[PDB]
Amino acid sequence: MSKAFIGKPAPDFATKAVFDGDFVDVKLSDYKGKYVVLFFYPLDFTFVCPTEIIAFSDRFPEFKNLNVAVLACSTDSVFSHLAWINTPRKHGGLGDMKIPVLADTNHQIAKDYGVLKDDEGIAYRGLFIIDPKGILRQITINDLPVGRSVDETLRLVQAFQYTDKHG
Amino acid sequence: HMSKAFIGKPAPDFATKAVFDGDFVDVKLSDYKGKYVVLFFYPLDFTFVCPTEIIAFSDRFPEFKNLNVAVLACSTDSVFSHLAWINTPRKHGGLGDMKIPVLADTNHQIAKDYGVLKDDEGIAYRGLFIIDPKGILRQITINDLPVGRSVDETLRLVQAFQYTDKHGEVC
Amino acid sequence: MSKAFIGKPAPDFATKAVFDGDFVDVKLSDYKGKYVVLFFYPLDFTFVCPTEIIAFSDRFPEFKNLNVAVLACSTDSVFSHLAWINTPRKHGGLGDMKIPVLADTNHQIAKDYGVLKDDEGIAYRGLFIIDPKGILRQITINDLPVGRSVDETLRLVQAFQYTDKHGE
Amino acid sequence: HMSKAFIGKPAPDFATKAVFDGDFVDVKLSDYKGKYVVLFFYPLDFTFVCPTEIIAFSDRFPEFKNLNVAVLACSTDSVFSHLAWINTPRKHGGLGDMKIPVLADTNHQIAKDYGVLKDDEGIAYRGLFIIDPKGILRQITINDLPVGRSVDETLRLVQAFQYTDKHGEVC
Amino acid sequence: HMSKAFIGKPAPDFATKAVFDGDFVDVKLSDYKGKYVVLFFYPLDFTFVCPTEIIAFSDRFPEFKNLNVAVLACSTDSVFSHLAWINTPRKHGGLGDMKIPVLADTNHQIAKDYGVLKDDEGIAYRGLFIIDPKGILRQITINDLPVGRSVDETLRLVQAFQYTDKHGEVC
Amino acid sequence: HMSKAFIGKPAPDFATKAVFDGDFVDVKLSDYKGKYVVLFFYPLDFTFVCPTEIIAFSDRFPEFKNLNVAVLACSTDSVFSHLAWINTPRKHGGLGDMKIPVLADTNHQIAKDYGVLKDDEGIAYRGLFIIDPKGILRQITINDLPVGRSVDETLRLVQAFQYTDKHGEV
Amino acid sequence: MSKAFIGKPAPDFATKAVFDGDFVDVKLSDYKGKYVVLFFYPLDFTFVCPTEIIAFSDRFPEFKNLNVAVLACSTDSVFSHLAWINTPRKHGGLGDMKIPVLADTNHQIAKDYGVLKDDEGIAYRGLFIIDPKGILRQITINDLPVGRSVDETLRLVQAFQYTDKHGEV
Amino acid sequence: HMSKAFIGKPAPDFATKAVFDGDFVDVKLSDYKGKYVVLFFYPLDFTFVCPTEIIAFSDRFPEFKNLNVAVLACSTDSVFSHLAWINTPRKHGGLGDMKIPVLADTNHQIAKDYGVLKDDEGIAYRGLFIIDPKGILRQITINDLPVGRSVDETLRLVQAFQYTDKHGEV
Amino acid sequence: HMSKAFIGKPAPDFATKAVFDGDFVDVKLSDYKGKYVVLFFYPLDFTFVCPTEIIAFSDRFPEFKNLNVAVLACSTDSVFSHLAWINTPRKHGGLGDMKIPVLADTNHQIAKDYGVLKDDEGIAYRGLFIIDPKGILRQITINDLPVGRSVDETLRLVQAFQYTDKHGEV
Amino acid sequence: MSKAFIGKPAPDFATKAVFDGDFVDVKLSDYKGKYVVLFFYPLDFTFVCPTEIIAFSDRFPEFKNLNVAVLACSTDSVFSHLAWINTPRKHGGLGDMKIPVLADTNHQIAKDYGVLKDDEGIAYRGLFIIDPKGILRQITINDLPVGRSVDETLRLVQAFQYTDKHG
Repeated sequence: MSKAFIGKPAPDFATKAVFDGDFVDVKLSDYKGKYVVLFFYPLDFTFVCPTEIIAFSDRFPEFKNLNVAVLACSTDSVFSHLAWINTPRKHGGLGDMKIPVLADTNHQIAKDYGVLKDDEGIAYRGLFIIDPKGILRQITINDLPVGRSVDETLRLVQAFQYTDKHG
Repeated sequence: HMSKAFIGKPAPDFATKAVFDGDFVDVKLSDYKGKYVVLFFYPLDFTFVCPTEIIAFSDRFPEFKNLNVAVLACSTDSVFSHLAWINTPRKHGGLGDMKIPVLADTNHQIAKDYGVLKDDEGIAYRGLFIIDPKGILRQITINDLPVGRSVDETLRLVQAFQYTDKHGEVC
Repeated sequence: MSKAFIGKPAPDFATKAVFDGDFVDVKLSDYKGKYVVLFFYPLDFTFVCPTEIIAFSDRFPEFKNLNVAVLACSTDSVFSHLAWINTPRKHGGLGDMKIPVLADTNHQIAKDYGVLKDDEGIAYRGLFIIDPKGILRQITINDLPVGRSVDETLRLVQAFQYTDKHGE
Repeated sequence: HMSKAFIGKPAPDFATKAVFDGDFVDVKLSDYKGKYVVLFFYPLDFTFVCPTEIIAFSDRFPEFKNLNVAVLACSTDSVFSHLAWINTPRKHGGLGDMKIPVLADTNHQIAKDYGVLKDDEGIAYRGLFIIDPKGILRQITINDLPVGRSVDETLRLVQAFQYTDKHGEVC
Repeated sequence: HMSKAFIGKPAPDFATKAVFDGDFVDVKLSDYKGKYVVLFFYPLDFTFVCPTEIIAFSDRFPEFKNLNVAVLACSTDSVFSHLAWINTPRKHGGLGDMKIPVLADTNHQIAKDYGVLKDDEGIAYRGLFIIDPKGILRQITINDLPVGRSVDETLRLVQAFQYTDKHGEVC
Repeated sequence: HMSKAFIGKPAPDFATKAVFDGDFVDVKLSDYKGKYVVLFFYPLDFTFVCPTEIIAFSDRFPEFKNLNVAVLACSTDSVFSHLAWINTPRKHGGLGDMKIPVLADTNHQIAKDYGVLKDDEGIAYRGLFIIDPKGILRQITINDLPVGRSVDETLRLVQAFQYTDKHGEV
Repeated sequence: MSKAFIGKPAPDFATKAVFDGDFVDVKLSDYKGKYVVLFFYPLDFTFVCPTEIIAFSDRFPEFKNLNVAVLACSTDSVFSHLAWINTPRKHGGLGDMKIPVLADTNHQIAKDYGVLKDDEGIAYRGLFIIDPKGILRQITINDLPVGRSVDETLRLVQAFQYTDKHGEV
Repeated sequence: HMSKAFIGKPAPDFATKAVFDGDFVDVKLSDYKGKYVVLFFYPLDFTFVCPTEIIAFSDRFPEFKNLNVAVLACSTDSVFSHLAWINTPRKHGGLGDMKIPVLADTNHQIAKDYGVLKDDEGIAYRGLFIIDPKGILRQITINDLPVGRSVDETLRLVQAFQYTDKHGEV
Repeated sequence: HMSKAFIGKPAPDFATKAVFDGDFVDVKLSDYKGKYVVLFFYPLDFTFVCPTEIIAFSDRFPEFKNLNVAVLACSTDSVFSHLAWINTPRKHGGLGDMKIPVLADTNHQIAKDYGVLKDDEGIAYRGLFIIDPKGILRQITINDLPVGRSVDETLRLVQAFQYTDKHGEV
Repeated sequence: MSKAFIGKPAPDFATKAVFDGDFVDVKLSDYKGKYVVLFFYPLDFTFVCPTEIIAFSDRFPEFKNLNVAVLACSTDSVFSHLAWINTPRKHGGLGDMKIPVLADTNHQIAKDYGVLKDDEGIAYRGLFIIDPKGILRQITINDLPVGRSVDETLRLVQAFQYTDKHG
């Protein structure tokens, strides 16, 4: 099922996303020549404040500084994404997002990356690091209750960029 | 993979979470034994197109309740997505108060079992299904996305089924 | 197994039919460029007066007005259809029919549209709306005891014709 | 799919609805144990050519009754179709009064079990079968559509079987 | 092994040795292209049962020839057996002079293809088949062993197929 | 479909009708328990070639009887065909008076079980089989159609088997 | 798995054999144009006198006169064949053999002719007659205790050669 | 062939030999019921690259012990290879004293079951897995060979899992 | 078909006839429960090359007997072949008097089970196998046909296994 | 699963090895025209002194005198090979090895030669003799507790060389 393997071309994806309040098309091949952090989350509009997701948006300047693209993804629709983005952060919404938020209503991307929780049709808290040649370098999958660190993600990305150059 | 919805056969069993009265509840088909059930699907929460079609079944639910009929809405959106759209006032394009349960089918299992899943998109077609007190499927309606359903026609069908249940065919 | 899927080309059919008191050949490809309503009924010569079938015939000018063809179908033969057509409505017959009545004695059409009641060799009360390009746009299937509405059928066909041009 | 009719083997069991004396009745093969049965098939009700062949078996049924032989007609048409054709006067190409049961095989099951179904049309070939008191198939006759059967020949075959049943072969 | 004989389908092809006019000949179904063919089976040479049934088809062959119809007898006995039986005087239970070919089906292939082989004995049932000028099977008759066939019925069937080939069905 | 005849294994069981002394009789393999059996097959009744080979086994049956040996002839022809050939005088190519049972195998079951059936013709090859008092198959002989069998050789074989049963080898 | 059928091509065979004291290659195709008698025996060096095998060698001139080849065969090796041939008949050996003695150490030939006694890896006393066209004409298989006759073998071959020319009597 | 490690499902069970406190022991996963387990993989003993990553998890084991968490290292090298590396001083590129069990997966079974085996080389990728007190897999981490793991991050994860086990989300 | 000889696994069970001390005897593996067994194969009786290799195992059998070790020779030749070769003087290439059983593997079952059958020829390669008191296969030796085995090496091996059975390694 | 059969081309192998303190590539085809002895051992760094392995290195001149290549192999890595080689023999190491020591971390070679002990991923003490044409001539497999003899190996190789020339 899962097509995500270390040292192998990262599973190709093409889907609709919300970026800068607009519906856009996002392909993996668009980021050829750059590092890519693809991260998944379970559900739009959860009761628990989406601080971990917001953290990746607020701190995106640090990733752009490193020439690194960051993509969020869930099994919710683009319409659901836009509504949550249009919900103020003080009301539990996402607010302004500086990164594209991908819709995976297909489940195809979650399936290809092996992060789909089958019985619920939601993605586990997975994070993947793809290099400029489209090769999968890192796999991170968390159970639903536990989020991810921007610091750890930056550590990983920089170490991979370093070792690409110096070994 | 395969549709399990056949006229004269037990309706595909379903068990999922739903929003009713602003709360998350568990809904099973077996909950409605002894009662007629109208199960209808819609594609997507938060669409820019007027949700008047879905709203009509909520607003006119007293007419269904008077016939002792349960009405269930269902999409592949989550229960959290449903609640947020329900909490959006109708002037803002939201659903407002819903007098019927809105089922979450993030699983896709219900849409698959009723044969209404549009595979390439993970959304349900505009399907509507009538299930009798014994859990037997009596009516299948599936519309392509652009065209909505009529409450009047749905009411005509369910009343015709209740009648013919007791007296055979009308002439 | 059923071949009828929304958004997919409608299951092709070719059979004999009674139209205007004669036996004719009817093919789906004959209706290319037009909306088509195909509806099924269980049996010729039932004791229950065939008012729902008659309604589609009587109100056919409304469908012709919208450039829509209406086809009736059962698993009875054309000979059975013709005899029922030659039976006056006074005596429970169909009378004059303004729409073709298709014969599906081999059951292939009912099977392809998923409306065959296997144990009886009769079709459930199915109705299908096919667009000018031959694409299936609507599925309706009723259990035997419940008929269909011409008004609802007109609502659906006009809504599809409209959304084909304008969107919503 | 497969014919079940074999000489010297139990005749394919059948159970279906029929028209007899203007009424809908149930007919089972087991009803005729201890008695010879002639079961014959015809293609279509309301045929354009006069149904003289079928009528002959009805008109001459007293000759079968005197030999204690039951005679059954069968087609893939419905029981409602049969009744209407029976109610059509013989002057107008109808069957008129039938002294024998006319079986409905809308299933195609009986025609299939007897291997007389013309698949591409869902109609039976002109088959005739003679079944003995023990339910054993003794004779198979199947004609292509255009050619009918003889009551005289059927009578010859049946009384020959009855005769050989207690006296052995004839010469 | 199963029957290949189906109404409206090409009659099972056959090629075997036969006795005709006191000599061994080769017979193929294709030899009779353009003509109606009656192929009939009988169980056994040299039986103590009066072979009048087989002889009737030979004695009355001129009536078939008049109609341009070929008649073929066949059993699972050899050509050598056939010839010896033919050379036995009728008054000693022989066939005597035959006016029709008597086919040998020792390897049972023909009886199997026509579905008339009584498996436990390696003999044919009293089957008779009518094949049209195009090689299409039009009629199937299979009798249990104790009851013989009628030349008159066979002539009726053949003339009816010939008649209906030209005109269709008539009153 | 498949031959059941194997040396050292129970000879394929058979039960069929036969002509013996002008009458129809039932013949079973089990009828010959405690006795040697020579079962031999031939292709066809009423051939143009004189059946001297088959007649030899009948004419010299006393030699087999003296050794307590049963001899059985068999073909795919019916019991009615056998009788008619038996009633045909030897002067006219018939079998004449037969002193051994002539088995009918219209079934083909016996010829198939002994692996002597010529499939394309539904006749047996000239097979001969020796079966001991315990029903165990001791000897297999199958000839192509043109060549017959020897009574002397058959007697040599059955006597050698009867001797070996008591004494062992040479 | 027996490939031996009357009226069908005789199972092809190719193996090592002892002929005139030396190891040779024998093939069925060598015999195209001639009748061939192939016969099997169980074992070299048995306590039972090998008169049955010896008889086919001693009387080989009668076969050669009729232009008929004779082959003996067992599952023993060509080495034990030679050793048995080099043993005087005096001491229970074969002595000089005038016919090839094939070694079927494979069991392939015994398997193909349906004469292999599986549990023991030895051949039953089978004998087979093959015509000039390679067609199998005769099958003979004896249980171990009973031998075969040269006279009967000569009768069979001559009758096949005769019928080949003239048909039946 | 196939990975058996799935979030929310029981962690792939294992029994293998390990070096613990300079001695050979038998380690079973079922032994750790009631405790959180961090299982991490490394490619090879005796690499020229400093084993600072593996050393960190041993040096900082008191932090895991205080959280009642077991830490297990694993590679496809043998226990004899492990012990020789442990007996090699850190100043000579060895591991020195280890405070955590070092599992031997010469079998490759554990690396296969956790989907971390680099097939063509018979070495494990830098995988790390968190297994709860009930044996349920809660976290999957797999790094390409060139990049190491963080004890701080590992500590963050396990504490968050322990925390939400009692309280739910923030 | 398939070899069943695996180190550390129960040795393929065998049962056949053998020539031993002027008689044909039955030999089974189970007869040797409680002692070491050396089973060795050779290609052919009556080869032109002196069987010095096979004779050595017979001549030096007292050395095996003193260690409580049974020695068995085996080829695909029959007991009658074995006997005749034993009856052949060593001066004329025979085996002469044998002090060990020579097994006959005529149906090839043993050679197949030990994976030493040269299939195209129906002969065994020069295989030698050591089986312990419990029936466990401890050693596999297979030589191509031209090269023989050493009694000294076989003695070394069996004594080493006997020793380590009680002591472990040095 | 074993590909090792007498009289058939020896299973091909290509792997990394330690030779003269360095990492080298070893292919079977490198030894075309020479006899090859390939022998397997279970484990680097065992408590039992590796005398049998050392014997094949110490006595390699005798093999080279006969134009015979000798190769040792285990499922251990090239890194632990080197470390064991760099351990003096008085401390239980291999010391100076005059023969290449192959790494079979793959298990591929051990599987191909039918010497892998599956439950442990170690090779049995197998020894194999391959001729100048690449044909397998001899199979030796010992259970773990018992070692190989250099004298026997030399006897076998010389007997094979001898019969190659004289028959």
